[PDB]
Amino acid sequence: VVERAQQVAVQEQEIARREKELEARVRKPAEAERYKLERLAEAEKSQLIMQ
Amino acid sequence: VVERAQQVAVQEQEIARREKELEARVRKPAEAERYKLERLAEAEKSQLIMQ
Amino acid sequence: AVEAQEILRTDKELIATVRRPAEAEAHRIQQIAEGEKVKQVLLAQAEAEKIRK
Repeated sequence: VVERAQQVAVQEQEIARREKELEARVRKPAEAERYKLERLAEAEKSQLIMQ
Repeated sequence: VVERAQQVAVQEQEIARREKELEARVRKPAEAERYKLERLAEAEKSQLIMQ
Repeated sequence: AVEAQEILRTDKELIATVRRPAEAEAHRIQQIAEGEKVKQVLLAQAEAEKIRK
């Protein structure tokens, strides 16, 4: 009982660890990829219009 | 007779043990899967509408 | 009581395992969809003005 009643606190810390790690490894790369796509698309439009 | 009249108490504890264990291994995973499906479906709708 | 503590532990574990990754996946999909939509709109505008000129 003691083992499990402390593994619950282990998971209580794990939820916030997953919050931070998942944010870092998913949300920020998605934002960076969106910005990259935006800029490359803008460059492609700028090239195509004047060609 | 004594053996069986105490195995009935063993099963009396077993019914509540099955209550708790079955809840943990069925109901909570079902709720989590429902939430996952809800969020993924919402994301798919959000992507499809704007595409 | 062992199983009750297990219920709490598995609730938190399921949260950390599937509940938050689902939200992160939703955010990723909507961000990438925004990027793709902007790219397609810009490409369509470029093609349209190409045709006009």
